[PDB]
Amino acid sequence: QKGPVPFSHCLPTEKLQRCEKIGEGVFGEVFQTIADHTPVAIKIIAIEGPDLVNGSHQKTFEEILPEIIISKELSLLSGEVCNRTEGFIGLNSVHCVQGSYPPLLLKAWDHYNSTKGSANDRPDFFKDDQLFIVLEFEFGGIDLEQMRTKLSSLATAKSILHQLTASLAVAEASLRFEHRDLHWGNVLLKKTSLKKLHYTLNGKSSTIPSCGLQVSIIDYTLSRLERDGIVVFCDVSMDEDLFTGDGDYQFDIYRLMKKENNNRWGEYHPYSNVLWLHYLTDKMLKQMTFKTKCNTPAMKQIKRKIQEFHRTMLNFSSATDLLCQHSLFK
Ligand SMILES: COCCOc1ccc2cc1OCC(=O)N(C)CCCN(C)Cc1c[nH]c3ncnc(c13)N2
Repeated sequence: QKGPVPFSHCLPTEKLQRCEKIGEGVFGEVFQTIADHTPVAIKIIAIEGPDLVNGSHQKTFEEILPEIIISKELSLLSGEVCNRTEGFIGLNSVHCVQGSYPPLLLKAWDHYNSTKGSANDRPDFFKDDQLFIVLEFEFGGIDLEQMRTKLSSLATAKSILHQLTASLAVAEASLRFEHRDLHWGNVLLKKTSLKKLHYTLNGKSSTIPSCGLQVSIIDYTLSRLERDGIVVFCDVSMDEDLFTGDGDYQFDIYRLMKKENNNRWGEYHPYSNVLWLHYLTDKMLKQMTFKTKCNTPAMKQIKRKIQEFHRTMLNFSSATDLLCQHSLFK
């Protein structure tokens, strides 16, 4: 395009100085910083190099592009008309950067390592020819897993499920979207002053009581969508390890997706979104713990309705089917 830029292009000194690490994986470090008084999240991925990072080869640009494309398409839903949702993490910009890792980022990396501990290599070995993709996203808050003991009540749980269901439905309708890896580390929660959140599905607008939280979906490692019959997806048909996990219902969902799609990952099977929503519902009922339990009639009723959702939702064919037809959302 206009060639790689230096890190200073995306992260000028003041923005670098305000970086705090907030997350990691094999193929991405994520930092929070502040620009124009506003928090943002910065995801940085080393690309195109020959050598190992975090135990695996670096993605090429062509290998990571699908996930950037998916990010952008889902972000763009916030500005659409017939199918509109703000429930995917908003993408502000994408740059290809060249250079050694900024010493100021290493300081932030070290602080996270000392306090939370890292599975990753200390990123101090990259040379001045190293390419990276730097993605700036809106700040989404903290993941659901990390909020295990932090939510107010099962009313909050209902809002979260409703938000996720609406977002996935809008994406099914617009993009024939499947998330395919929507475990509780990929659902982000942040405070909102809005009492109700707004979405539009096939031209019909409606609202969701927020309970003070806004949900953002993240991580498109395994996601699938299409436009004009061009399908963007991660082909895991030859992956062995993804389907052999144990110890958590999460790992059954990979197997159940493979059963549903006959190991054909290019196809559209929006049932996979139902499977993830059931897994999240299961987490809400079994692993989340709330500050206020259902100590009244109205609250014991919400508990009952979420229990019924758990028992019935797998008989729906899509997030769209669930949103439009399930008694929980009436
Ligand atoms: C090619 O990229 C496609 C988009 O993928 C992502 C966008 C935004 C993300 C995470 C994304 O993928 C997963 C990933 O990179 N991790 C390091 C694991 C999760 C780290 N989170 C939870 C850190 C986090 C906390 N508050 C946030 N506010 C916004 N975005 C965040 C985070 N992460």
